[PDB]
Parts: sequence; structure tokens; C-alpha cells
Amino acid sequence: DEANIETNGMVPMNRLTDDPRWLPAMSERVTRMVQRDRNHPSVIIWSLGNESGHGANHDALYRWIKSVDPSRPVQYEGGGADTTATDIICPMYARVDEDQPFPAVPKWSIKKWLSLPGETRPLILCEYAHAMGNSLGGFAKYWQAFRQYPRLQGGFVWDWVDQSLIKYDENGNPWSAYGGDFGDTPNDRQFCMNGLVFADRTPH
Amino acid sequence: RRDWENPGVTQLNRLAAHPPFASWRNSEEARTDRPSQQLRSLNGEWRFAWFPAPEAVPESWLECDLPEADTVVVPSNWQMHGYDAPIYTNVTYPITVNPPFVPTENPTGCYSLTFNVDESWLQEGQTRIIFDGVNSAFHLWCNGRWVGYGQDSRLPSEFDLSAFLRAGENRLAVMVLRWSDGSYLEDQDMWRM
Amino acid sequence: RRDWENPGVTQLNRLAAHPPFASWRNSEEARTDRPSQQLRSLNGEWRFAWFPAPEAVPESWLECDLPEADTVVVPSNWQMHGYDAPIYTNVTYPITVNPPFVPTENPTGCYSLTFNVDESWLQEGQTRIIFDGVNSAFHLWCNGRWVGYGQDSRLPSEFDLSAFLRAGENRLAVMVLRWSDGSYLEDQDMWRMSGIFRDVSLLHKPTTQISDFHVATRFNDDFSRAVLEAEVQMCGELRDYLRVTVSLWQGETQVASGTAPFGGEIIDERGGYADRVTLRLNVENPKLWSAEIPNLYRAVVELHTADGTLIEAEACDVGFREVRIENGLLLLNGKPLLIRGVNRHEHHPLHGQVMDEQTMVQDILLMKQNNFNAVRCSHYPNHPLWYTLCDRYGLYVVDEANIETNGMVPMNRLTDDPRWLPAMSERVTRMVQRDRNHPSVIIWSLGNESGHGANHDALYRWIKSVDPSRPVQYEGGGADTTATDIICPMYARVDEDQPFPAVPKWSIKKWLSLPGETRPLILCEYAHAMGNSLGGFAKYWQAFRQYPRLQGGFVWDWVDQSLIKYDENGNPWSAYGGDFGDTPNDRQFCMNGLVFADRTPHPALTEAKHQQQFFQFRLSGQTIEVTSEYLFRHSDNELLHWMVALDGKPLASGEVPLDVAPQGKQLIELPELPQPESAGQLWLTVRVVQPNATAWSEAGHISAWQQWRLAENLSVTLPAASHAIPHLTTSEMDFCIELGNKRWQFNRQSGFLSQMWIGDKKQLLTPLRDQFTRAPLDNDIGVSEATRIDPNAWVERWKAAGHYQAEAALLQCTADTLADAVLITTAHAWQHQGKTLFISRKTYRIDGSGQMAITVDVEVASDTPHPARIGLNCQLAQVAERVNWLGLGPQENYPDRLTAACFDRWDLPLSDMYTPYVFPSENGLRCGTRELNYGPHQWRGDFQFNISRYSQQQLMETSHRHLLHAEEGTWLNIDGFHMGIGGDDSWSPSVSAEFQLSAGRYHYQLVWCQK
Ligand SMILES: CC(C)S[C@@H]1O[C@H](CO)[C@H](O)[C@H](O)[C@H]1O
Ligand SMILES: CC(C)S[C@@H]1O[C@H](CO)[C@H](O)[C@H](O)[C@H]1O
Ligand SMILES: CC(C)S[C@@H]1O[C@H](CO)[C@H](O)[C@H](O)[C@H]1O
Ligand SMILES: [Mg+2]
Ligand SMILES: [Mg+2]
Ligand SMILES: [Mg+2]
Ligand SMILES: [Mg+2]
Ligand SMILES: [Mg+2]
Ligand code: NA
Ligand code: NA
Ligand code: NA
Ligand code: NA
Ligand code: NA
Ligand code: NA
Ligand code: NA
Ligand code: NA
Repeated sequence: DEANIETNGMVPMNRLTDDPRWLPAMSERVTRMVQRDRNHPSVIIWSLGNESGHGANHDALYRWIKSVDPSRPVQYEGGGADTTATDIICPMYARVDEDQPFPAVPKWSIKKWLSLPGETRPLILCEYAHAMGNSLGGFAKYWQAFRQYPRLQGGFVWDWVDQSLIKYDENGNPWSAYGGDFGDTPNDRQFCMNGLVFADRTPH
Repeated sequence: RRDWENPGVTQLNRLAAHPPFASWRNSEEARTDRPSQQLRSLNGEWRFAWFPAPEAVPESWLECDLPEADTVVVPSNWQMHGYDAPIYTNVTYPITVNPPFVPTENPTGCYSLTFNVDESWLQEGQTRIIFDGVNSAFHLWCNGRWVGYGQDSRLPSEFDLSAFLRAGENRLAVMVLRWSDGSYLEDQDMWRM
Repeated sequence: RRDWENPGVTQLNRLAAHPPFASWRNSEEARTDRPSQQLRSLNGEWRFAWFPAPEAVPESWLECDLPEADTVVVPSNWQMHGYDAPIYTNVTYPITVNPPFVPTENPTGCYSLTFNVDESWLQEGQTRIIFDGVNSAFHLWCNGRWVGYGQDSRLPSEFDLSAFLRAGENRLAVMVLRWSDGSYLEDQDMWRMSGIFRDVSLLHKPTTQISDFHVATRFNDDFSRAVLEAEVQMCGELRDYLRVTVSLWQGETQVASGTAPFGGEIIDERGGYADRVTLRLNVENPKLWSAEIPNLYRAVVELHTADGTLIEAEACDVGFREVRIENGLLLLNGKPLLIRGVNRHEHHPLHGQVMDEQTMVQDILLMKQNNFNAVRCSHYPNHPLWYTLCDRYGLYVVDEANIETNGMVPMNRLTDDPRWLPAMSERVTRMVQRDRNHPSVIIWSLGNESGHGANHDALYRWIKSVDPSRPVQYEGGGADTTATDIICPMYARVDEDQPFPAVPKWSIKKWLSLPGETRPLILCEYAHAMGNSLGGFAKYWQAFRQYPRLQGGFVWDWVDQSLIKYDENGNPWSAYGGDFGDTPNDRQFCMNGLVFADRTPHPALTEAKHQQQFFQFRLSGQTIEVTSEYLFRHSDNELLHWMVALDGKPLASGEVPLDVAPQGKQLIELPELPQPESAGQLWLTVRVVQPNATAWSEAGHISAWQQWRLAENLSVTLPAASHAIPHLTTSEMDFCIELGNKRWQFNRQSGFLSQMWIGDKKQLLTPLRDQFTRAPLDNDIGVSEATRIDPNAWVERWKAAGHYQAEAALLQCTADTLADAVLITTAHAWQHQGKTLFISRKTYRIDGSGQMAITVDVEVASDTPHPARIGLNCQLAQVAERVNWLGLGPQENYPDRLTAACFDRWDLPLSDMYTPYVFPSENGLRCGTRELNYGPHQWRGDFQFNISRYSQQQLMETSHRHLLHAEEGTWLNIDGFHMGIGGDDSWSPSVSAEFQLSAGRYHYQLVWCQK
């Protein structure tokens, strides 16, 4: 269960999340979620949000949840996926064998990541195998590794269903629309369609 | 006040959050998870009008249905009714980055409903309304009087209407803003509705 | 909007918090800390009008002065001006607890100012106004237009007035609310006042400016190297030609400097802060900061163009020091601290809560002079100057968020509620943003007495994350929660556990070793100095010195919060809770200081000074071993003075220079100290003197002392058989004894020496009678009240047992004539309702020598509460100018508070034998006395005594010192024994067992003679 906090387009990413003036707004997005969902057995992990860098506000909220509901781990990927605000190393799109040593927020090979000096947590990718269009090449590579390494405990494919929308042609025939098709601009075109299934749930 | 341009204000008069309630007055019904006569749905046909900015909303709207409004299904996204365009942007914000401000042209959805409340509900106890999801921020009026405001498009906003309702017919007015300072924390890679 | 009843609104239009700025436009001025023309003060005379509620304020006020207003000085607390009463409540809130609402009758102070603004300030740049302290909430208008609102009475609120001012005359209007939702977080045990009680100023900044800067210092393993890192942020338009230069100076010398364009390193996938830059400067062998040697450098931050043109400069004092906890110990520059602390509120007897430089310096000097090295900001951020003074004079500081919800039920009701997270958060974060660059701040505190709630865990974590250089402490919720790096209990005792449920207060010794506990323990409050207190102080110091993880504590507290009131003749008197009509109130509980409100010390101050000494001594043979407790300095301004005296008579003395390394030892061999030619006890007294003046002390200041008994020669030379024989005259109702010009009279019906003469001069106003009680100390009373008795308080036990009402029943009175003397024998029983409490059996032997020897043997029923004292008392007829004694002194000293007192021959004015505690009680005792002289009388023995013009009866029946009146004659209390005064707390019995009078049978003897 994940708080409704994502500030991806900020520069740097944690501009608002590291700013104390934003703590209050952030805090209610985390606290009010817990207050609402803490009795559901299906929720096993809480998440502080997504793609909002790593700010001091995250550390504060991580600690608030740990204190109020010790029954569920807390995870958050921002800031490099292994910060102090996460109980699980939860990278997005880190590769099985190949390192991607981006400065400040490297995405190591998942097998190598577990064994970095001093590292001990489990690793579950918050996002992997980006199913955009004709994709999922290399999927088996992830499974083989998850089965072989105890601490590689799997992951969450990105994502379930294409975010296409229906529009109707001159013949009133409906068709699947993506970014830009509504005159919206700037737009991200087909990037809204990354699912394992089409919008109508037919499988890819 | 421009509360939608101040991250210091994310709600006004909103009740505390809690787990799902139904207020059953019968144990067996609670045990079996059956419908509760104390939890009513207001989903269905509402009246709706679109404005380009909050400043264009007429005051008459607070006490009287606008003749030009349409009857539409709620819940819904107004972009899905053709009122304005849904926007697909991934990382870059759909608005100029200049926290905590939003554009002056800020699409505003004016929703309203005339509905009935049983006398028994008002003779005793507390009657609240619950909006499970309003994107991205809104002010609420009941019978022309201001009730409160709320942010966070993905959690319920609840308000006590006990002092605002009358037995019989009542009218809700909800002014929904597309953009607000809460949009700064709502930059997920998905359609912006 | 009623913003003041909504925890969700803590301010409107307020600018971000940041460290002290001056916007200097000249680098040199920045470097030398001179005044800045760009920072102006608005303190002075303002217009003020009081209203009972915000709804009563006339709208005309926004636009024009109220003819009904008065002109008053600002800063000020309006209660100090008499507009309404200040309120003294300790725990209970002063308003109904019904968060987040406050009383409809909410005293409102309307302050206004007409002032000038020069066009040069408006034509370019930003003009902001800064209110350093406004209690408790306020709205601001400028030239009739609303600007913004703020809460948190203890941190500055700043607003941009750029667009509201005009060149020339301007008027500010400030509507100050006494109560607001912020008051639920301001429940500190102190006077409840309000107003603009901190400075008001206007600061001009360029539009392109330094908006924040943070300074950090890290070091190598042994501190011989450091790196200073300064992160600087700007506001305004970024330009490739801007630069920041940070340069570090040691006095007149620039030791390091760096310059760079803006653009910080990569932070994340989106890049870095284009609006910030971090300069890193290396410093070899830096001079380190500590309270022992507060070495400071000056860091100057210049915002300028590449070509060299300055835009603006900011600066701060920098102390190179590392604070860290390692292996369970709090280290400063790698050495374990021993905190000789005190909690200090911001209090002035005339000015309320307004603080001034003079008072603060006075407090600092007195603290240092008395061996404190640390201070806790109980319980809110202090006036900004405080930190500057601490940095420069050298004191360790605990900076504490303005958050205390003591009166809630349970205590964490608000702190565990996420809805109150926002408001608490700003009290913490704005404090850090303001003070993080002061080196005297070594520990941050989450606030006080607000239980332990999740909000505290969240804020603990925020600080840990933002400023790893300082530990975080917080006592709420049992003092050892997950929101504290230090076990920091208040009033935990040394050996005694107080296992309260949920939040026990363990013996500190025991606490450290609880299973799995590893943190250091520093009490945030201990040794409650209310009234005649500090009994048991040494007990804490002995433990601190023996246990590495016991690293000291903060005494509660520095200064009595009494306020001045005036009688009908304009004479001032000290008042406490209730004296302003305030009710409910907590009476004298506002007075718990080591010093009176005017800074005169209470007798406990010297006990503190002695126990907090930085040199320890041992005596072996002719050798004195001096050990240093300094961690960083050599004793370069100290010499040891030694003196040997026989029963007070100087016999030999000397001085030896002290040369001890920090934590070292020096052995000092004393000269052959020839035998005294006489009976008596030889005593050795040593003192450490600072021959040279310091920034905080006069040449000759005494820093430490200690005494030891050396050889003693008992008197074995019997009398001198002398001549006259006393004569006894018996009558039915008396026994009279005559010896030359002296007569003594024993009433046969009462059994007491009822009269005595020297010539025809009667010497007594009241018969000499036993006394088993004392005018109750505040520690004896605790929270007991007539309307609410606490049956466990000593005073209640005493009262209930009839100790104060007991009647002496004579059991025997006989007279015998001996060869050369007369012997009178008496026995009395004190009883109460049938029960016998005490039995007093005495003998009085009068010889040819004119001495009357009294022997007293008392029995105390095992089942009656242990009595406060076992002695005699009487009212003497004369009043003499001086009191001279051979015993412990010279200041007031009690059994459990006498370590600082030295045995010697003392002589003081009678007045100095009385301690004017504002709430009067037993006071002025001196213990271990072998000889006492007053007028023509002399008493010898081994006893404790007090002498003054007030009877114990009067002390106990008078609630304020200004109401006491000198009685006829002089009241002398002379005790064979006297109970300890306690003080571990002032709300539950605190006199340790070894100081209670529980032996059941006691013996004492006194010779009373005239000379
Ligand atoms: C395009 C990348 C630079 S960001 C990348 O975009 C994806 C598009 O589906 C997803 O939103 C991922 O979460 C995001 O990290
Ligand atoms: C009186 C106690 C129950 S509370 C006690 O009161 C003291 C009064 O000086 C101090 O304020 C302490 O901090 C507080 O714990
Ligand atoms: C003040 C510095 C010289 S300490 C210096 O820091 C280095 C990292 O920069 C290493 O930790 C060295 O071991 C340490 O001495
Ligand atoms: Mg808002
Ligand atoms: Mg994203
Ligand atoms: Mg408020
Ligand atoms: Mg308190
Ligand atoms: Mg000065
Ligand atoms: Na695995
Ligand atoms: Na595009
Ligand atoms: Na996508
Ligand atoms: Na110790
Ligand atoms: Na009272
Ligand atoms: Na007090
Ligand atoms: Na010396
Ligand atoms: Na008294």
C-alpha cells in the first residue's frame, strides 16, 4: 500500500521532500493511509510513495510508521533504493547481471547489490521488466536469479494494464488512444502503455 | 483565501481518518458484512458545470442549480465526459513548476446534488458525508453554507453535515479544482485527470 | 478564519527560518562583527491598547492610532505593564483543555508603530520585518493592509514588507493573542504572560541573496586536522557570473578560503541544487572549542560577482569541535564530558520574560564562577544573544524545542496524534534551522514533559538525518525511549528506585545496567532547589565520578521566578503564584533557583560550586594529591593555598603553584607542620586560587577547596578547682542558683530554666525549652495544601502525630547540692492525645566556674514519625551585632548539605545568620559547631544552631518574607540533632534514611557560660 506522494518532475528530485515546509502535506498522505488501511491482512508492506528522491521528510515518515505499526515493513525506492528510509532494497529496473553505475543513485546488478559491504537486507524490485509494447525480453533471467538467491525475493513487473483511452473515429468506431491524442501537449505519447494486458484486459 | 495554493492548508473541517465503517445497529448484519442501513450511497446522477477558473464560478450556484449545468454520472472524471482534455505526461509536471502556485486558468468542476435525508437521521446522532476520491482539491457547501475543504486525491475526505441538513430535500455543492498545491505531490506517470 | 484555533494553521506568509543574518555590504564589517546598517532595530516606544477579545478590536485601529492607546516600551510582556495579570500554574493548563479551542475572553494586545523607511530601502532589494518573540500568536498589518500571521512564541517570525511599505512614514499594526492553539504546546511550568517580548527589527537584503548557510567541522582521529564544510543557498536570479567565497579567520589572520560558482553535486536522477554550493576548507591543527577554552574562528560567506564585486556578506563564529556518543559515552573532541549543568529559564523580576544582555552576562559569569559548564534551555529556544554569549564565554548548551503538553491527559495525547505533527514539527525544525551553526549547542532536545508519542519518533529521526553532528535527547515517556540518544531522567535518585508504573524512575546507578541498556545517562533535571534545598547533592556527584556512564546532569534550576510587587509605600517585595489574583495557581512552586530573582545566591549555590569542583584532592601523610578533571587545559592559572589552624587559630600556611595536565595528578609535599602547643583539633584547609583575571572572573577567584582533620590533642588537664561554691535557694515554685553576680532560675511547676541574670540584667525573654519541630521547609510540605492535604508529606505526618501541638508534661524536677556545684534534674514527656511522643531527661550542673553544663537524653517513640530536630530553644533578651562561632561555615549548612562549609572560626553580622527565602521556613542553620558566641554568652559542645530575630512560630505562620517582623530579643535554636532537608524532588519525601532522626534515643550535652 503506497502513499500518494510522487514529485518526479522536481529538480533535484527531492526538492520538496527534503524541505520541511512540505512535511505536513507529506505526512498526511502517509498517516491517513495507515489510519485507513492498517487492519487489512492483504497489506503486508507500506511504501512512502514513489520517485520523490530521498529527503529528510521521508526519514521522518519512515520512522513514524515504524513506530505506529511495527507489524509491516516499510519500503521506499527514492534516492538510490537502499537509503535509510527503506527496510527492503527495492530498486526499479536494476538488471540481473549488469551494473548501471549512475552517479549518486547507481543501479547495481541485483546479485551484486545484496552483497555490497555491510548490506544485509532482502531485495525485491519495486518495478522491473518494463512491459512496453513487444517486450519482457530477458524475463526468465530475473526468475532464475530470484530462485537461486535466497535474498532475491522477487519483484513487481511494470505494469499490469496499458493506460490507453477510447476515442471514436468518423465511423464512430472506437480506437485506442495514447499521449498527444487529445491535443494534450507536451505529452509522453505511447509511454502510458506498458502493461501485460491491453486496456480491455485482453492479454499481450 | 486561495487554499489550493498553500501547502500549509490541506483541508479545512475534515474529520479524522479511520478504517472502513458502516455503523451497523444489528450485530448479525455486522458479522455477515451485509449492507448497513446507516451507510448510503450518493452515487448516480448529479448536476455538473465546467468553468475555466474558480473566479468564474457564479455565486448563485451555491443556492441554486445552474440551468446550463448537465446531469452526469458520478463517480466520474470530467475529462471522460469531454469537458476538457486528459493529459498524458510522464515525468515533467503538467503545470509550470513554481510551487506552491498553480495556473490561473484552473479548470473547475462544479458538481451538485439534490437528495433526501430521513428525519430519523437528524433526530439523533451524526450525519457525515464521505468523498472517497476527489482530484485534486475541493470546497464543499450544503444548503448554500460552506462546510470545508480537502486535498489528496486518493484518500477519503469526510465532513460532518449534522448541522447543515434538514429532513427532506437538501443540496450539496462541490467545487473541484483540477490543479492545487497537492498536484506538486501528484506527479505519477499516468493520465492527469 | 480564527486561525488561532487551528493547529493546522501555524503561520500565514511567514518567510523560511535561517541562521542569524545582517546583510552586510562590507566584508570587513562581516569579519569583525560590527553593526550593519542593513539591520535596524524597531525596539523602543510603541503604542499599545488592551482588549478582552479579538472581536472587540475596532477596525479604525488598522488605519489609525487609537486615541485610547498608551505609549509603552517594546519589547515587553503586557502583564508587566499591568494590563492584565500574569498567571502562575505549573502542570494544569491556564485555559480549559479543549483543543484546539481557547477561551472566548482572550486578552488581545494591539500594538502599533509609526516609523520611517528610506526610499533607498524600497527602490531595490527586500525589506523584511523580524519579530524574535511574540507570545502566543499574532496577525500583522502594514499601512492598513494585512501581511500575515505567526505562532511559536519562542522563535522569530519574519515577513516580507517589500510591497507594503512606502518611502517616509509607515504604520505597523500587530494584533497579539494571549491564547491560541499554540498554547497547547506551551504548557511550561513558569509564569503565563504575553506580548511582543523579543526584539523587533527590519533587515534589508538584496534580491539576489544568501538565503541560508550551514557550517560543519569534521576531524581526523586525534583532532590535529579538520575540514570545514559550508553549504550556502541563494535566492534570486541565478547567473553564471555569481560566486560565493567562504573564508576562515583566526583573529586577524585568514587561514583558509575557497570560492566557487553555484551548482551543487548530483543528488539524484534529476540532478543537483543549481541554487546551492558547498565550499570545503582544510584546516591544520585547528584550535579546538570547548567550554574550558572556547577558541573561535570567524567564517565569512560572501556572495559576489566573478569580477570581484560584493553583493552581500553573512558570517558566524565557528567553534571547531566534535560531539559524538561512542561506546556508551558522550564525547567532546574525543574526551568524555562531565556535565555540571543547570536548567535556566528566561526570567527577570521586573521585566518578566524580556531578556537583556546585561542579565544574560551576569547569569553566565555567575554560572562559570560557580563551576557550571553547561546549560539547558528549559524549555524553548532562547533569545538569540544567549547562544552568542555561550559560544564566546564557553558553556555547553542543550537547545530545546518549544513543545510541552504537561497538562494533557494522558501526557502524550497531542504528541501521539498525527494531527498535531505539523505544529510540533515546526517547533523542532525552525529551531534547528536557526541555531545549527552555534558551536555552544552540543545536543538538541525535542521539548519537555509531553509524554512519548509517535510525533516525537518522527522528529527525532528528522534531526538525526538533517544534523548528524549533535545527539538528540528527550525525557518524555520514561526517559529512555526510542526518541532519545541519552537516558535523561528528571529527578531519578542515586540509589533509590521509584518504580512508577509505565514510566519508572530507576536509581541512576541501576538504570545504566538494565538488560540491553548501553546509553550514557545525564539527568535533564535533578536536585530541585526549591527553598532550603539541595540536601543530598553530594550523593549525585560521588556517583557521577565513580560511574563512567553517569555523565552528570542539569540542576533544576537557575533562578527563582519571583516577580516584584510594591506595597503602599512603593517598597518592592517578591511575589509568587496567586499574588496577582491569578487562580488557580501553584503558589511558591515557581521559585526553585540556586539564585534569587535579583541574582543574589541562595546558600545551595556554594554546595553546587564545591561539588562541581574541577580539582579533586587526597591527603596521605604530608602529601597532597591534586587530580585535574579538566579534559583539555593545563592548570595554567592556578595556585594551591594551604593553611593549618588549631581550633581556628592559624598556625602555618603556604602556597604552591599548580601544574597539572588535564586529567593528570600532582603531588604536593607539605612542609614539616610543627606541633601546636595546646589541646585542640588541627585542621588542614586547601584552596585553588586563580591569580589572574579571566573573561569571566576576577584575579584571586577561588575555584576549589577541601579540608581534612590532622592531629588532635584531647584536653586532659582538669579544672583549676575554683573557689566560689554556687548556692542553691529553694522555694516551693522554684529552684534559684546564685553565683556572685549571676543567678539562674528553674521553675518547679514547668521544669525549665525560666530566667538567668548577669548583674540585675535578666537574660531571657522565654524559658529554655526542648524543641522537636521546625517551620516546614518547602521540601517538608511538597504539594500538600489545606484544601488538599498530602498525608505522606513530612509536614503532614508531623502535624497528624501532634508534633506541633504536643504539650510537655513535667515528670520530675529535683535539686541537689554537690560539693562544689548545684545539680538540677528534670524529666518531661511530650504527649499527644494520650500518646507519649518524646521524653526529655536532663541535668543542669552549675559550678564555681559560672559554667552551666547541660546534659540531654531524649527518647522518641519508634512509632511516631522521625522528628525534624532534637534540641532546645529560647528567646534571649539581647540583640547583638555579631555572631561568632567555631564550626561549619560561613554560610548556612544542613546535615545533608554541608560539604561546602568549612570548619573554622567565623564571625558575621547577625543579619547574615538569617537566609531570606521568599517563602519563609527553618533557615540559617550551621552544623558541626563546637563553640558559639553571642553578646555575653558562650555555648560549647558539638551541635547545630540557628540564631535570628524570627521565631520558628513566626516562620511557619508567615508565607512571604516581606511580612516577617523582628521579634524582641534574639531566638536561638541549638540542636543536638537536625534532620536533613532533602531536595531530590520537592513533591514526595526526599530525605534519605541516613539523615532522618530514627535512632530512638539521642544524647547531647552543652555548657552554657558567660564571658
Ligand atoms: C522514461 C524514464 C526516463 S522514467 C521511467 O518512466 C517509466 C515509463 O513507463 C515509468 O514511469 C518508470 O517508473 C520511470 O522510472
Ligand atoms: C510537582 C510535580 C508533580 S511536576 C514537577 O514540577 C516541578 C515544579 O518545579 C518542575 O516543573 C518539574 O519539571 C515537574 O516534573
Ligand atoms: C579532517 C580530515 C583530514 S579526516 C580524514 O578524512 C579522510 C576522508 O576525507 C579519511 O577518513 C582519513 O582517514 C581522515 O583522517
Ligand atoms: Mg492547500
Ligand atoms: Mg514517475
Ligand atoms: Mg493556529
Ligand atoms: Mg511541566
Ligand atoms: Mg554590544
Ligand atoms: Na530468492
Ligand atoms: Na513529447
Ligand atoms: Na508509463
Ligand atoms: Na561519570
Ligand atoms: Na493552587
Ligand atoms: Na517550578
Ligand atoms: Na598554575
Ligand atoms: Na512559612
